[PDB]
Amino acid sequence: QSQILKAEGERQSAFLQAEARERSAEAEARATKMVSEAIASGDIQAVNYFV
Amino acid sequence: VTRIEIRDVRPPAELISSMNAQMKAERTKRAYILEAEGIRQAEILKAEGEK
Repeated sequence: QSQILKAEGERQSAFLQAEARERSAEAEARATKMVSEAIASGDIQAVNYFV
Repeated sequence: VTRIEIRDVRPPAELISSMNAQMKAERTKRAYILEAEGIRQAEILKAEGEK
């Protein structure tokens, strides 16, 4: 019984982590679009300077 | 006509311990099982808490 209860715990944790993963992917997509536009407008030497 | 009776059958002191060890051992079994049941329920409850 103890093992079954534990396993249910990890199942619920996995569901919550999946939701968080989708949100983080959304944020990464928005960031990619914005920085892509900024780079495509002006130049590339500035990014090298920052790095 | 007697119906010959034995009024009493005494073993010595050494044999009495061996004879009543049987019933002492039969008593320990109940206690062991009850302790096992207690452990089982405690573990189930703690598992729920952890979940």
